[PDB]
Amino acid sequence: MKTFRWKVKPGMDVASVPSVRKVRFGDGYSQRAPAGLNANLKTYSVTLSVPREEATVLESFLEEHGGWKSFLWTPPYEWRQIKVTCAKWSSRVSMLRVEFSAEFEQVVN
Amino acid sequence: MKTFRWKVKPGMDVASVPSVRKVRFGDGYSQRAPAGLNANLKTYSVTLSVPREEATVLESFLEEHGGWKSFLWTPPYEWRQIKVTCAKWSSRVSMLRVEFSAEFEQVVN
Amino acid sequence: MKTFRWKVKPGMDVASVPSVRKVRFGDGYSQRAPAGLNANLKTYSVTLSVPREEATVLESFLEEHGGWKSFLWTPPYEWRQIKVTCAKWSSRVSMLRVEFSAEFEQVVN
Amino acid sequence: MKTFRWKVKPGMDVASVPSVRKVRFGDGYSQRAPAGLNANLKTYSVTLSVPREEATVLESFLEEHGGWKSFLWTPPYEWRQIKVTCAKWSSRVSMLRVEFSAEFEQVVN
Amino acid sequence: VPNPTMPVKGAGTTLWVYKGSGDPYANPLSDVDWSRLAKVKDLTPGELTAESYDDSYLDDEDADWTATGQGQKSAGDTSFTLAWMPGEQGQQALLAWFNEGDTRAYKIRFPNGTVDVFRGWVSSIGKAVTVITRTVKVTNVGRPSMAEDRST
Amino acid sequence: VPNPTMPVKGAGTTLWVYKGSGDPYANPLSDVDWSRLAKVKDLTPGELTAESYDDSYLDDEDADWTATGQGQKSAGDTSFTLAWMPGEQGQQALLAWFNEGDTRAYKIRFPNGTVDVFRGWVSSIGKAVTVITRTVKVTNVGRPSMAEDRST
Amino acid sequence: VPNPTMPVKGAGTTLWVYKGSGDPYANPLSDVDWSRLAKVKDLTPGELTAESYDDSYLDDEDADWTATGQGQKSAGDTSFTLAWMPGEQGQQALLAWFNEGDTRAYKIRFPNGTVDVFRGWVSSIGKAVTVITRTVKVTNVGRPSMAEDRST
Amino acid sequence: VPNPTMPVKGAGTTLWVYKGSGDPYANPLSDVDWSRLAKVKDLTPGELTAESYDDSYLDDEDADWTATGQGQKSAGDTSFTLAWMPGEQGQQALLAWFNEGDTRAYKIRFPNGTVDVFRGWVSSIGKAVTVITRTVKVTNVGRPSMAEDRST
Amino acid sequence: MAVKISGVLKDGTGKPVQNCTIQLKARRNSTTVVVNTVGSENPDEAGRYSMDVEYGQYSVILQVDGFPPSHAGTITVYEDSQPGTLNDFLCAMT
Amino acid sequence: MAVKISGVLKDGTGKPVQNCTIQLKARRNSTTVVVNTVGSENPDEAGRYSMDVEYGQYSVILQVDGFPPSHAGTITVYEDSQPGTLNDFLCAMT
Amino acid sequence: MAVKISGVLKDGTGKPVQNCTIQLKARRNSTTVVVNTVGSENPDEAGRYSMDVEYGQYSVILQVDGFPPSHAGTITVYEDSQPGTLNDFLCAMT
Repeated sequence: MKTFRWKVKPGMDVASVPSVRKVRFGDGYSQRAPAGLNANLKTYSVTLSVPREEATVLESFLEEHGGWKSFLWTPPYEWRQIKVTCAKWSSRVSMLRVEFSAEFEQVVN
Repeated sequence: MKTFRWKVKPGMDVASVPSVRKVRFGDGYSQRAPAGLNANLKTYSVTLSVPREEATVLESFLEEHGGWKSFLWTPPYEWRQIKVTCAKWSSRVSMLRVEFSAEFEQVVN
Repeated sequence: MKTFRWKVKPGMDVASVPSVRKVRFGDGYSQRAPAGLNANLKTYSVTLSVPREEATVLESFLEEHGGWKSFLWTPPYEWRQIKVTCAKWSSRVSMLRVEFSAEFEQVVN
Repeated sequence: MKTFRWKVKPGMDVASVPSVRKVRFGDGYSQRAPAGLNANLKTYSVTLSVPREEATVLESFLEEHGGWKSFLWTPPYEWRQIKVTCAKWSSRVSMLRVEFSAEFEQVVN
Repeated sequence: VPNPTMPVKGAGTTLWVYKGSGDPYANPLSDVDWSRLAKVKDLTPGELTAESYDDSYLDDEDADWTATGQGQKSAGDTSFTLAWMPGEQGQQALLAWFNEGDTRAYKIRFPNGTVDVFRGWVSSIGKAVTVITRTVKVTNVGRPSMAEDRST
Repeated sequence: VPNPTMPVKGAGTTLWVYKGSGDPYANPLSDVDWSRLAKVKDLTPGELTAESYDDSYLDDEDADWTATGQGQKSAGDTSFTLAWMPGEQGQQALLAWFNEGDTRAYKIRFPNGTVDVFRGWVSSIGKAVTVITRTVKVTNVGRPSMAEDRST
Repeated sequence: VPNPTMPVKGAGTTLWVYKGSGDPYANPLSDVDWSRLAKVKDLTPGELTAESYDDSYLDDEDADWTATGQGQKSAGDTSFTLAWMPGEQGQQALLAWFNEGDTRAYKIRFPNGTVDVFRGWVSSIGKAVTVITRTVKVTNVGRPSMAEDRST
Repeated sequence: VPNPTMPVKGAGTTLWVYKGSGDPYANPLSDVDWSRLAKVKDLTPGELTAESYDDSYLDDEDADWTATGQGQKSAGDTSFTLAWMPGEQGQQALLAWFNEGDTRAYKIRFPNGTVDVFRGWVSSIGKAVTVITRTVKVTNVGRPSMAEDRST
Repeated sequence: MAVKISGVLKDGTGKPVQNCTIQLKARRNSTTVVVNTVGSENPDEAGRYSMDVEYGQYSVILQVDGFPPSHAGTITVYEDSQPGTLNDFLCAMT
Repeated sequence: MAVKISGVLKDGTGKPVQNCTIQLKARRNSTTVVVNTVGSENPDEAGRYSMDVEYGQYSVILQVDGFPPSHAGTITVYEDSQPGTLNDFLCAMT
Repeated sequence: MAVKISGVLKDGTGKPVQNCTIQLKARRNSTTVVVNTVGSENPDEAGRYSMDVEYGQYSVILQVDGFPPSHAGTITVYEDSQPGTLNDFLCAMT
C-alpha cells in the first residue's frame, strides 16, 4: 500500500452521513438503531494545484490505483490515518499550473 | 487515418471516471474490481477560436469524420498519443472570430 | 419557394449533432455506423432587431410559412445554400425596436 | 363582451408555437402538415404598474371574467383586434404602486 | 438691443414657473400668468442626452468598425440656487409643489429675447448656513421645446 | 503658406457640416455644399480606439507571456463648444438634426490645408448661463477617412 | 561620451520602427532598415507587470502568513505624443499599420548607447487642436528584449 | 553615533539583495555576501496588514456591538526607484531575477544601525524618459523578521 | 436604353467559375430604376454572362454558392458608353 | 495572357507533401480576374503542380488536411514575366 | 542539393531515446522550400537518424511522447557545409 503526500489547498470539504434505521410513527417515538458497526464514512473533496511538469506524475499515480485499490492518506491535522479510495478527479489545464479537483471516499480495509 | 493539428485555447477541461465493480458488504468489506481491462478512458472538453476564413476548413474536416470515425490527436504536453472521436460541436460567430466548443471522447482502437 | 433576406444579429450558434449508431461493450471495441445518408442537420438560432414599423411584416412572413413550409436561406458565409423551417419565433417589444429570437432547423427537400 | 384599455408597461413578451404534424423518414423526406386550420395562437406576457387606488378596480375587473370568459383586447400597434382570456395573475404590493404580471392566451370565438 | 445672431453676456436670465391652466407651449412669450423667482445665485440647465443602440450586422460589407444608432432621447436635470426667502410666495409655492409632487411647467428667459420652456418634477431641496441659500433641482419629463423651434 | 512638413499652430480649424446629397468622401476639398459653423470656442476630436482579443494557446512555444491581437476598431466621440446662436441657420439645422436623429457627415479643416471627415449622430446638447455657450457632442459610426488617406 | 554606469539626462531618446523583413533582435544596434519618428513631444514606455498565484497549503508548517508566487508576466502599453504631421512618411506608415492592424516591432534608443526593442500592435490615435499634436499608444505582445541583455 | 533611543533622520538607508546560499535570517548584520544597490531615488517599504474575521455570537450577553477578531496577517508591497544603471551588475541581476522569477531575500539598512529583512518576488518594472529612472516593485511572501526581533 | 454587358468571368487560375451569382445594387434614383433595388444574374457552366443593364450608378456584388458579397466596386453607365465586359467598368477611370 | 507555373513542392527533409492544395486569392481587381476570387488546385501524389495563372497580384495559401491554412505569401505576375516554379515568385524582390 | 545529416540521438545517460520525432519548421522562403512547411522523421530503435535537408533556414523541433515540442534552436544550411550530425548544426557558430 502506497501513500499520498501531496499537499492540499485551502477549501477542502468534508461530508458525513452516518447510517441509521429511521422508521416513522404517529407522534415521534421514532426508534433509532446504530445500523452497522462503522456506520459513518467521511467523504473528502480535495483541491490541488501543481505546475504542469509533475501533473503527469500525479495523473499516473492516480491511474495506477484506478478506482478499486486503496491507499493510505493522512487528512490535514486530523488524528486518524485513514484508508481512502478515489473514483472521480478532473484537472483544469490553463497555461502554467493545473488544478486537480478530486473526491476521496473513506473505506475500511 | 487523418490527424489533428489545430491549437487549443486555455481552459480546456478533462474528466475521467474509471468503471469499477463496487459491492458493499455488511460492515465495509466492499469488494471492488477493475471491470474492463482498459476501463479508464478520459473525456476532454476543448474550445478553439479561429477567424472566419478557416471556419469552413475546420467545419469540413469535422464533417468528414462525422461521428463514426476516429482520428489521432496528441493532447497538449501529454505523453501517449491517443485516437479520439467526437459527436457534438457548436460555434459562436460574432463578427470576425468564431469560437468553437466541442468534446473529444477517447476511444480504443 | 421564397427566400429570407433579413439580416441576423451577432450571436448565432450553429450547434450540430450527427446521427450515429452506438453499441457498447466492456473494453470498448464499439462499432460505429454512419446511419442515414444525410446524418447531420444544422440547427441555428437567429436573432434580429428591427424597428417596430416593419415588425409586423416579418411576422406575416413567418406566419405565411407556419411551421410546415420550408424556405431557402443562405447562412452568413459558409459555402452552402440551405432550406430551413422555423417553429419557435419570439419577440420582445420594448419601446421603439423589437428583437426576435427565432430558431431555424435545417431540412432536406 | 367587455374590452381592455389599461396601459401596458414596456417589455411585453410574445410567444408563438404553431402546431405542426411532424414525421421523419430514412433520409429526411419529412412529411409536414399544418394540423388545425388556425394552428398558431400567440400568448402574451404583460406587466402593468398602477398606484394602489385603482388596483382594486383592476382586480375586480379581472375577477369578473374569472378564468373562463373572454374579452376583446387590442395589442399595441398590432393590426388585429383579438379576443383573449387569462387564468394567472400576481401582484407585488408596495406602499405607493403595485405591479401586475399576467399572461394573456389568445383564443378564437 | 435684444436680438439673436450676436452673443449675449447673460445678465438677466429670469426664471418663471407656471401657475394657471392651459398650454405652456401655446405662447411662452407672454408673462401674463407665470410667477418669477427672485435672486437666483447660479443656474445649470439640463442637457438633452440620448441613448445608443447597437447596429452591427454580420453580412455588412464593412467589418472591424462598430455601427451604432440613436434612440430614446431624454431630457436632463435642471438645478438652481436662490437666496433662501420663505416670505415670498414663489418658493412657498415651490415647496408646496414639492410636497404635493406633481409635474409642472416652467421657463427660462434670456437677455437675448428667446425663452426656453421645460416640464418636470422637483427632486431635491438643499440649504446652507453661511449667507443662507436654498438649492433646488428638478428632473424633466417628456419633450421640451427649445428656443430654436420658436425662431422659425 | 499652407503645406505639411512643418508643424502648424492650428488657429483657424473651421468646422463644416454636410447638407446636400452624394458622397462626402468623393471630394471633401470642395466646400460648394457644406455649411460652416461660426465661433467655435473649443474642440476635441474623436479617439479611434480598438479592442483586444486573446491569442494565447496551449501549445505555444513561449509561455508565461501573455499574447493578444487587435480587432473591431471603433471611432471615438467628438465634442465642440459654440457661442449660443439661436438665429444663425447652422445651429437651427444642428438642433433639427438632433431632434430627427439620422446619421450625418461633417468635417474639420486645418490651416495646414488638409481636411478630416467624420460621420455620426449627435447625442448631447448642453448650455451655460455666464457668457452663454452651447456644448454639442456627437458619436461617429463606421470607418472615417482620415487626412492621411487623402495625402497619398 | 555615451557609456553606462553613469546617469544620463536623456535628451535624444530616438524612436524607430521596423520596415523590412528579418529578426529584429538579431542586431538592433544597426539602423540600416528602421525608420525614425520625428519630433516626439513626450514618451511613456510600457511597464512589465506579472500575475500573483496562490501558494498556501493546509499542511504548510507556517500559518498566519499568506504565500503567493509569480507567474504569467506580461508586457505593458507604450504611449507617445508627437507633432501631428500628415506629410512625413513615418506617420503615413504608422496610420497604414494601424488601419491594416498587424503586430510589428519597434525600438527606442537612448543617449547612453543601448537600445530597447518591443513588438506589439497600436490601439489608439489621438489629436489636439492647440498646437496640433498626435498622441498614439500601442500594446505589446510576446517577450520584449530589455536593454540589460545586450550589455552582457 | 548609530544607536537607538534618539530618532534618526534616515539619510543613508542602504539597500541590499542576497546572492548566496544559507539562512538570510541567521545574521543579516554581516554584509559579506549581499550586493548593494546604488543611488536609490526614493523608497516605500511594505505594509504588514492583517484580516478581520467575524466573532459575533447569538447568546452573547452584549448585543448591538460588533466583534471581529484578527487572522491571516500578510506582508505588503515594497517599491523603490533607482537611477537607470545598465552597466552596474546589480541591475542586471535584478532583471535576471525578474525574468527567471524565484523568491529571493533582501534587506534594507538604516543609519540607526539595525536592518530589516524581507523575502519575496518582483512584480513590476517601470521607467521614465526625463532623467531616466527605473521603478521596481516587489511583493513579499511569508513572515518577515522585523528590526525589533533582533534588538532583543 | 439598355447597354449590352456580356463576357466570361474567370478566377485567378484562368478557369471559369461556376455556381456564380452577380448582383447589381442601385445607389441613386435614375430615369427608369428605383433606388435600393437589386438585380440578379446567374451565369452558365462556361462562365458566360449576358445582361442588358440600364444607365446609372450601381454597385457590383459577387456570390459563389457561399462567397460573401464581394464589393468589387461601383460602376457608372452614362450616355456615351459602348457595349463591353463588366470588368471594364471596374477597371475604368472614374 | 496567362503565364505557366510548374514545379514540385517539398519539405525540409526532401519529401513531397501529400493531400495538399494551393489556393490563389485575387487581392486586386484586374481586366480579366475579379477581386476576392480564389482558384484552387491539388498536386498529384508526387507533388507536381502545373497551372496557368493570370497576371495580377495574388495571395497564395497552402492547405493541408488537419493543419490550419498557411499564408505562404503574395505574388505579382506582370506581362513581362517568364514561366517558372511558384517558389521563384515568392523569393522575387519586391 | 540536400546535405545528408546522419547520427545517433542519445539522452543524458548515454542511452538511446525511442518514440521520438524530429521535424524542421521552415521560417524563411528558400529556393526550393516553402515557408511554414514541416517534415517529420522517426528514428529507429537505436536512435539512428538520417535525413536529406535542403539548404536554407530552419528551426529544428524535437517532439517526444512527453515533454512538449523542444526547441533545440534554429539551424542554417549555406552552400558550403559538409554532411554530418545535427548536433554540429545546433552547436555551430551563427
